[PDB]
Amino acid sequence: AYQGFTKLGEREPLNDIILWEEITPTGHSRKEYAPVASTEYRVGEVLKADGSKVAAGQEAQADSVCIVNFYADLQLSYHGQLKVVGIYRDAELKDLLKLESGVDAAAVKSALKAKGIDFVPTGL
Amino acid sequence: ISLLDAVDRTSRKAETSAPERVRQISFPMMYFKEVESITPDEIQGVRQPGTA
Repeated sequence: AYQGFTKLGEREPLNDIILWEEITPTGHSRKEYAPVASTEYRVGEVLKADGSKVAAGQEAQADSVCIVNFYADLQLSYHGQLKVVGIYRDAELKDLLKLESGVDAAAVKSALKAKGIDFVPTGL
Repeated sequence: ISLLDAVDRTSRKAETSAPERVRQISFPMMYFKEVESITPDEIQGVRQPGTA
């Protein structure tokens, strides 16, 4: 190009972070959110109660972690569904968390641990 | 019966249906009684109409 390089984009993460979860018929660990406007969601980010992301300081909220790749502009999602869903109850997940900036991980994990979410150590 | 509400796929939530409703009733019924009597004083001496 006129810069010698063009990047078409990293692939968004897949929903492989779930290792164990309750398999109740109506969904035990899955909770349904509604997109905040102009907000992009990817699998692995910690979400507050009102669908928003956890920022610096407010690590205590940490309601759930997203498991879908919602696209904000067209209001649709990774699999074509109108809502964003996260894991918010007892489950075991890989610690591939996406945290904003300033949000330490120890406080976020401790808040999630009190809610039954366990993080299996992952390695690469 | 009712219409299903759409739910999203990834959040595996569903719907359920209400059970049946069974009751019981009973019925009372009317009783009718009629009494008539024949006494010879209504036959003795009386004349059959239409006959001389």
